[PDB]
Amino acid sequence: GKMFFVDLSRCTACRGCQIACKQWKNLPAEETRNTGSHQNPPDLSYVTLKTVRFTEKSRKGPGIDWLFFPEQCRHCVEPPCKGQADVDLEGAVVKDETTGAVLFTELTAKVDGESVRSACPYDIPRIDPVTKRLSKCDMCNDRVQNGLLPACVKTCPTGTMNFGDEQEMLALAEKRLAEVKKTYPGAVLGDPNDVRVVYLFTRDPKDFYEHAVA
Amino acid sequence: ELQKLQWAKQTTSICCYCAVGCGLIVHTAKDGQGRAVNVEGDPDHPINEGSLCPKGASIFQLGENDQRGTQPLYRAPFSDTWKPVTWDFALTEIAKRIKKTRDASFTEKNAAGDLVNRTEAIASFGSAAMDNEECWAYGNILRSLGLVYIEHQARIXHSPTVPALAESFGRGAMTNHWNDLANSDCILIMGSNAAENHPIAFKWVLRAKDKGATLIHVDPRFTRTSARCDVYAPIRSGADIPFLGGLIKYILDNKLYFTDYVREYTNASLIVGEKFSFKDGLFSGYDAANKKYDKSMWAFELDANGVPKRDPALKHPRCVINLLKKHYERYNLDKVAAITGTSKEQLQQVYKAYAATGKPDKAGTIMYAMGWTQHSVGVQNIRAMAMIQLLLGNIGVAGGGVNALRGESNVQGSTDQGLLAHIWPGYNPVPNSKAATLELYNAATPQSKDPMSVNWWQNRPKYVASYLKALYPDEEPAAAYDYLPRIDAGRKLTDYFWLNIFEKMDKGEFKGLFAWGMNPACGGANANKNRKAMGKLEWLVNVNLFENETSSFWKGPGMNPAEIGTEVFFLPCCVSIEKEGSVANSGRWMQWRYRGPKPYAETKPDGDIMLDMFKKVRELYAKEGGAYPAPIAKLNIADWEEHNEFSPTKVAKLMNGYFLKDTEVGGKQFKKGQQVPSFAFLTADGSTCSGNWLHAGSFTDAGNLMARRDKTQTPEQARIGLFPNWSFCWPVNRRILYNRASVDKTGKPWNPAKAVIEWKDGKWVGDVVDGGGDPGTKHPFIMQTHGFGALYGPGREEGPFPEHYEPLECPVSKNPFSKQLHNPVAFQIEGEKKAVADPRYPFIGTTYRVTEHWQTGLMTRRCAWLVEAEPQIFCEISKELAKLRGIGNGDTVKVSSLRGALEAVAIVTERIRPFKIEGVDVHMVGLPWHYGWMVPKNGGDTANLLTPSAGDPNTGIPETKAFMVDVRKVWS
Ligand SMILES: Nc1nc2c(c(=O)[nH]1)N[C@H]1C(S)=C(S)[C@@H](COP(=O)(O)OP(=O)(O)OC[C@H]3O[C@@H](n4cnc5c(=O)[nH]c(N)nc54)[C@H](O)[C@@H]3O)O[C@H]1N2
Ligand SMILES: Nc1nc2c(c(=O)[nH]1)N[C@H]1C(S)=C(S)[C@@H](COP(=O)(O)OP(=O)(O)OC[C@H]3O[C@@H](n4cnc5c(=O)[nH]c(N)nc54)[C@H](O)[C@@H]3O)O[C@H]1N2
Ligand code: SF4
Ligand code: SF4
Ligand code: SF4
Ligand code: SF4
Ligand SMILES: [Cl-]
Ligand SMILES: [Cl-]
Ligand SMILES: [S]
Ligand SMILES: [W+6]
Repeated sequence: GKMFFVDLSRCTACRGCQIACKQWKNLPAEETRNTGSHQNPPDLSYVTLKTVRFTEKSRKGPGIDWLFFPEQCRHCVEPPCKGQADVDLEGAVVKDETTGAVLFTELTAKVDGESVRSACPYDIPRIDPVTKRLSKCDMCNDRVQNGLLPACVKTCPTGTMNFGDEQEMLALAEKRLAEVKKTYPGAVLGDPNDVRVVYLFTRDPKDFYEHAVA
Repeated sequence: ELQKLQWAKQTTSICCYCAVGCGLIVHTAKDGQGRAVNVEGDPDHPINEGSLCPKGASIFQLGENDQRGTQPLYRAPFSDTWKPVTWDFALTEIAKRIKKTRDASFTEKNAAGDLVNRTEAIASFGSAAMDNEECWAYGNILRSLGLVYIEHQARIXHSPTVPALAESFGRGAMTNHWNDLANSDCILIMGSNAAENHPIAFKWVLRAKDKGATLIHVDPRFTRTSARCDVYAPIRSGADIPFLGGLIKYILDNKLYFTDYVREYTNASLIVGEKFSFKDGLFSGYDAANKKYDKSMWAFELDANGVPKRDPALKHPRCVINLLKKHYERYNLDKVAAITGTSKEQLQQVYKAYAATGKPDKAGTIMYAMGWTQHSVGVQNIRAMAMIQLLLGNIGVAGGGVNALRGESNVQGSTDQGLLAHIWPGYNPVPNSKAATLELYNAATPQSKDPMSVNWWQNRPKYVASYLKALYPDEEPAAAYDYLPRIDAGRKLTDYFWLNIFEKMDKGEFKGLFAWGMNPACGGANANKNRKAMGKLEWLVNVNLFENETSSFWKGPGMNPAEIGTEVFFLPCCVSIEKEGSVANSGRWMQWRYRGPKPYAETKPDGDIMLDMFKKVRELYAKEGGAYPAPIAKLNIADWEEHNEFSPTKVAKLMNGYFLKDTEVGGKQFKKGQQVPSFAFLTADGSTCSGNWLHAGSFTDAGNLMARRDKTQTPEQARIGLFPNWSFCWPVNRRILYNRASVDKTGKPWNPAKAVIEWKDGKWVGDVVDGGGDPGTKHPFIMQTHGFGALYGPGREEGPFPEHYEPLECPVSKNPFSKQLHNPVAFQIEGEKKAVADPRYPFIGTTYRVTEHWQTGLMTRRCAWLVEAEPQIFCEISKELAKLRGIGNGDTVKVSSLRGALEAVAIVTERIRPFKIEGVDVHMVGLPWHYGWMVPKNGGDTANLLTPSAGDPNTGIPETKAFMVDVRKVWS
């Protein structure tokens, strides 16, 4: 199946990926306000499948460590969300075994959405308060079936986003981790044997986001 | 097949936002017959390779936008409502207003008795957002109507770059191009936030770093750029010259300069006259009563042949390089640290890393933009970095140059087409009142008697004659010369520019304004003055995509529509993906783009709006007669249209030029109607037309070279990423300017692994050579009178070397460099109050951008995905200032200056720290200028309520990057 390798050592927080996800799906915008941060929307929601999270950490001397995290579903190799949805109604969460995508259907409206979110160790699923349907990143599975890159991977200007076959992408992830560790000694890959969205964090993943890793 | 893209036609386009020039793929429903359904990146484009930042990625939302104008609107005097009107009503009535105003204001002769043939009661602003063919046609319409007050974005953007780099190198443009950044060994980003404002540039920046480059960001703020650089150093707003002069001192003291490059290719050896001096912050020739320098005091000592004297031994005390060492000896690390706030340790670190590029086989580049230009010393900031690059041999080389990052998609092109008061297309000066004949106009061009000096501007008579033939093909150039308006020779040039246009408007001296693709109610410094001044117009024509703060200034904050007599016409134009034409990116790449969907609703491309309006003026003159109609009636507009609409293709071919008669030139035979193959084949005798000599070579008998999408490259070209067969760059496809400076006297590259040009088997291989001639036969800066990179540049209004002056509103009333506090010839308006070490306005104010919004936000405040990301005006402050003022993160604050005030959301961050200036912490307040009162709800208004209408004496750019403010918590 497929895999993303996300080299966060290259990310400029341009939010090209955040906008591209919405343009490809023609998703609506949220009502947002500035509460003292560039981050917005503040969280994933039913209409926001990817948001870039901004975290500032103090460093000695001028400047800071500014940590950017373009969050999305990790397309788990064995997704707990599906195990939980299947308790209430099969067919709410299905797999594409060719691409590796984990896919929510409109039958999510008939499962316990809060339980499905609770089952996700990455706190990814989001429920529509009106329909009770669940949404998240769907790996741009139809683009991928048609031999294209996911919208957020194609759009990325910096080579942060990478996509391809799992063997090539895990080899790339390990090669890049070894290089980036020359500058960022606490660099780590996120849950690389469990997920299909493999982040290279430049420091403790929890500094990027509370649910960055399981 | 993807359902979304079924039965949709694919076309290519170029991003309508920044001057990176990223490629797009547009899908249009019903095989081209419906609306856009998808816009994303062009995977084949050599600059972006399919990538798009959030602005390019949201073009679909801009184009398919229910808030867009649908048809013309009309606001009667004293009305509080728009009335929808027809195009025919709108343009018939606009023609009446233009003609009434022109017939009443037209001046044949000025008070001195000199011919000027000008209309002083109409001004025009705009626009770098229009296609190149539209910009060229627009400027020609305005000049045929007799206008001189013709300005656009460039004035308030990169205006100081042009004289700064032309003084230094001979041309004003960005010297290299985006792909070339990946060749650099050391990238200094300073006065630029490129990861936010040129995002796809960071593809190439990070590729440089992958290949071992050091990335350095010097900025008052820690930004999204800073996060990805190896070295981040703070600098106080307005303290660039201390930093840069300190690096000049460092390079000279440590002998880190490229000796042979400096001796041969710079003016280091030229001898400056005895009349040159500098004391206590003033150069020789200062006239205190008139606040002006006599620049004749700064002249070179000339030999008996009238060529500047040279001492190749670099020993004469009046050699440029010895006067340079003497000037910068004051810029020691302790004084530079004390005025910049930058630690001595970080100065040494940056200086060591950057000055290491003075090695012949190493290349350093500078990426700068508004952090340097938007100052009262903008020209001198840029001059200092140009001088550094010359000392280090970085000009003309791959991975080097001065990458002056242009802003709008076509601000390079709109400048090239002369939408500024002082220039015709192709940088031929607008005539002044003393140039009574075409002979007198041409006699002003400097000549050289140095046989190694190409002095290419000696070809100007060919370009002015070919331009006059493009406009008035039935007339001899000498006769057509009398049709075009002239500026008064007696006046400061800045009297004709943006800030003085608004001052005149506030005094009631303008009847009409075209706000053509600009939002001056938000984008102009001191926006309260602008908003009040527009109510003194009789009429305003606003051409734009949406209703906005300029169209609707009469119902803005504090305004009473019932007291405001201005008649307003709002004319809705097309978005970029709805028309065809070219845009010239920051590397001078002129890229052709195609229509996807038809124009939305009843919107029109600018070319049709301006052509239809002009034809209605011509028809009204035929009906009535009026003031000197010839320039209007005779203008060649037949060549601008096909099938009764504006023709991008025909206008582009006219800009390139064609032969009006069979001609022999350069011993080649040409036929009537053939395209001119390059500017080398233009003539002064009326045989050739060319709307813009820089375009001669863009659209030849071979076809539209701007439309080339060929990534074929020779091995030498691919090694450095020239892509010479991808689109076309002026001049004649020279991708890296000044590239003769990249080789020794035998034509061998300084840096063979990154050769730009190389003399191989009797020819220059690689880039197009910038100036023909065998190796060692010519000075490498062919557009300079004398041929050299100018370390000493005596044409600038405040002197031949940069010198630190504080911003006109500043936190200190001391200057450690000299007694002289402020730029002694600065552009300023008497009566306008300035906060100089005023405890009522104790904080540095500066304004800047975020990745997700564009310009005044007129476009992006309408795009819900971009508003979602950045919904409101914010105020960035340090933790230390937040503590001093009792401001919490997210609190509402009021920022105030002598000129206005506004509310914003506080962003309290360690990304900003105090600047320790002579031992005293100085706090800054940062604001984005992307917000305005019309939209969105709770978005906030323009930071330009706060900024000063004062700035650079060379170009009149306002000091929007360094002024003074207060901030206070709001309890609401
Ligand atoms: N996202 C985005 N991109 C854009 C635009 C946009 O609106 N949005 N506009 C386009 C246009 S028209 C232009 S001209 C370019 C401009 O691009 P930039 O020049 O990058 O734009 P700014 O953010 O205004 O200013 C750059 C930096 O100058 C710093 N600065 C402030 N004062 C000083 C000072 O005195 N010295 C120095 N050294 N730095 C200082 C600021 O903190 C800021 O980070 O961007 C273009 N691209
Ligand atoms: N405080 C402060 N002020 C600044 C700056 C700053 O850094 N700080 N930046 C300065 C700079 S560098 C610049 S360039 C100026 C920009 O100032 P303006 O040009 O006034 O800004 P906008 O109008 O927002 O942006 C350009 C306009 O182009 C219009 N447009 C887009 N496509 C078309 C088209 O096809 N035709 C027409 N007719 N219009 C079209 C858009 O709708 C938009 O209104 O602001 C300057 N002002
Ligand atoms: S597009 Fe790439 S660089 Fe920009 S925020 Fe997303 S992952 Fe980071
Ligand atoms: S893979 Fe597709 S659905 Fe997922 S974040 Fe990227 S653009 Fe959105
Ligand atoms: S990240 Fe969560 S929602 Fe996505 S596949 Fe894994 S368990 Fe399911
Ligand atoms: S705004 Fe500039 S960097 Fe972003 S997509 Fe457009 S041209 Fe490229
Ligand atoms: Cl899904
Ligand atoms: Cl109305
Ligand atoms: S610009
Ligand atoms: W600009």
